[PDB]
Parts: sequence; C-alpha cells; structure tokens
Amino acid sequence: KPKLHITMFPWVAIGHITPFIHLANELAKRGHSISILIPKKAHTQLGHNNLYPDLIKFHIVTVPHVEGLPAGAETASDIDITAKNPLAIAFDAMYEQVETLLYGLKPDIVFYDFADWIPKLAAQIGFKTVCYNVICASCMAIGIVPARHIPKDRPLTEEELMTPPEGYPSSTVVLRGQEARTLSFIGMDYGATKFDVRITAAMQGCDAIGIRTCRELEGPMCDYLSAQYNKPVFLSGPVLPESPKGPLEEKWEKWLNKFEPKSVVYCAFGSQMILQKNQFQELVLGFEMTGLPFFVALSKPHGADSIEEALPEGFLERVGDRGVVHGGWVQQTQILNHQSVGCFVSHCGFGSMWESLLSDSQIVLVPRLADQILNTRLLAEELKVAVEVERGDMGWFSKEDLCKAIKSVMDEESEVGKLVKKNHAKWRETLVSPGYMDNYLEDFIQQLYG
Repeated sequence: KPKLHITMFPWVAIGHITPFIHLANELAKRGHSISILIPKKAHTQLGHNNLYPDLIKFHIVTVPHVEGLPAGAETASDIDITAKNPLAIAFDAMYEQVETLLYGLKPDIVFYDFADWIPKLAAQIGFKTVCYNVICASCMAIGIVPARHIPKDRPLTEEELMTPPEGYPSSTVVLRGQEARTLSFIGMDYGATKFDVRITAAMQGCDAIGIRTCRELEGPMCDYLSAQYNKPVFLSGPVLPESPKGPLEEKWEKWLNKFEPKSVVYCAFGSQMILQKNQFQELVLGFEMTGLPFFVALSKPHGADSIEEALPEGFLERVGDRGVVHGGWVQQTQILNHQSVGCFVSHCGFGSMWESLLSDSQIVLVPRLADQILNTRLLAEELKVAVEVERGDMGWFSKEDLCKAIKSVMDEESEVGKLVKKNHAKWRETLVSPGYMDNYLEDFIQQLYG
C-alpha cells in the first residue's frame, strides 16, 4: 500500500490546531504526507512544532472579512465572546479557499472537526473524511447525539442538560445538578447555525469518527457514539506530545530534595486557567492547612501584580520553607517525576488527566469545565483512581474541602487513599503496557486504510 496524503483543516483555535499538529507528527513519523491548512498568526506561533518538514506542509488560509469580526482576528483566542458568531461565519467562509487548496492537494483523506461542509467537498473532489475530535468521548457522547433532542428555537433547560441522552452508557460519568450549565454550549448559536446543528452534520457526514482517546478509558462511550451515528469510530490514542528535555531547574531540585520521598503535593491547573483572587487565596490557604509540603504552580490571579502581591496576608511566613507558590513557567513533567512528589492536584484537563494517570502520584481533581468534570467523574467515581474536591453551585471550593481531599489521599491510615492508590497502580500498569501508545497509532493508520 502507498503512503497516505492527509489534509487537516481544524477549527481556528490554538487548542484545536496544536493537537492536530501533534497527530500530524505521529503520522509523518510513519512516512505519511500531511498538509495542514491554518491561518497566518497560528502558523507563526506553532510552525516550530513541525518535526517532519519534508512530509508536513502548512498552507496559509486567510480569514475573510465579516461584520462583527475585528480586523486581524484569526483564531478563537483573538476575540471576546461578542465576536463568537462572526468568527464562526468567517471560518465557514473559508470554503472557497479550502475547496481551491483541496483541488490542488488531491488528498486521500481529510481530517476536520467543526467544518461540517467538508463532506460536501469530499463528494465533489473525491476524498474520504474523518471527523477527528481532540477531546474525550464522554463529552461527545453525553451531549450532541441523535438520542438527545435539542430545540431549534430555545436554549435547553438545566434539567434537560442534566439528563444524559437515552442509552448513554454510564450512570457515573454524568453531571451533577447545577454543573449542567457547563454543558450549555452544545446548543449555543455558533455562526449562521447553532452548535449542535453543525456538530450533528459534521458527525453524520464523515466516513469515520476519530477520537483522541483509548478503549481502556472510554470504550463504551465510543461504541455508543458509533451506534448513535452509525459510523466507525477510530481511536488514535491520546497523542501526547513529547515532554521538553533537560535537567530540572536546580532551585527546584534543591527544594524538592529537602523532603521525604512521595511527600510533596504538586498543584497546577494547566496553561489557560487564571483564578479570581478570592479562589486563589482560598486554594493556597487550603495547601497551608494540610501541614504537608506543597509546590503550587499557578498563574497570578486576575488583576494581581504578581503571585506574592495576591497571597493572603501573613502567608509567606506562616508557611516558610514548607511550600512554594510560583507564577512563572515550570517543568511540570520533571517536577512530577521527582521522587519527592507524591500527589498531583489538577483540574483534570486532558493533558493533566493523562499525566496524572501515567504518574505514580495520588490524584486530586478540581475540575471546572464540562469535559474536566466528566473526566473527573471517570477517574474519581468510575475507576476510583482519584478523589474529587467538593464544590459549590458556582464552582467555588473551600480551603477546608481542598485540605480534606489532599489529606484523604495522603494520610497513610486512610482507606480511601489506599484504594485509589491501589486502583491507580493497576491502571498505570495497563497504560504503560509494552507499546501501548504506539499500538493505538499503528492501529489508527490501518483503520484509515480501510
């Protein structure tokens, strides 16, 4: 069989383009040619990620003018909420450019996600398609499937959002009460149509549904998606990017060394979150309360001059040398791999979820977004490899509940800590089996050939 030529046309957001590039690297590593159609500014920011320049070629698409879209806006991170619909309209207006490029590129397969019209070009130009989703299957399965009726003329109610679609294969990976509002995006206006109409067309039009996940974590969700849309579901595995190389910052080495193995609690909420000052202070006071060593890597909260200017009064002494709160970039992988770290408090974002699973640290989860919550329910409630921090109806978590969650996995005399550590070790052993990640990628490629 000849190598494949795959064209990728992702939604214009760095958070979509970046995992498409990661997957492109994995495919070109196996000899396949990839053309990636993205806007100019995104290419300037991400072009260095191309590890196979002879095989992976970027093609710059211009963002058309639309009423409501500021000059120079190209991706979701360039706009505020008010330009949501204009940006989606401009994206859909890339049809003519993308048609032109596809006629020249003559790909075998086109990967897309929000470009629901790509299947129409598939029929005209002659290629196969994968609707490739860089998120977890549970969010796909609990939201926009034909079993869920979504009205055209009104928002869904909280009670409708709270109710999983008929046949949804889990009673544990579900939203709780007023968490339902985190799912409200499924019915939002999103350009000339509403989001669920676009997603339904994208999913029903593709030749196969592609998902950045694995059978071990989400098999039944994938089967449900396959049944709901009557489509094959191809799993690429999590396609995790290689971690930056080099020695851990010595100052962190000298610090972590001043502690017993598996004793330090590390915390980070990824590279997008910025907390409000009030929740930031409540968080750090929670870490202080545990009496355990901690290393918190968070962005300074909204409006702060610095991490130190936003800390609550008297914090830094009370704590002394027993905790670090740092607002600059840190080597999360090297920190998690340090023998002194024994717990990882995170928001259960996709990358942090996998890093937690693959580590030997206890897992404590403080989700915010819908996918984060569902990921948290899987780990904490279904697999029981983690604990979840209790929250209020508006997302707020107290220092007492954060402390209790950390204590519950640290305390050596805690049955819940013993259980999740035992379950985590089991699941970690699977997820590092011999050729676990590579086998998903090669299996994914063979599915593309069929």
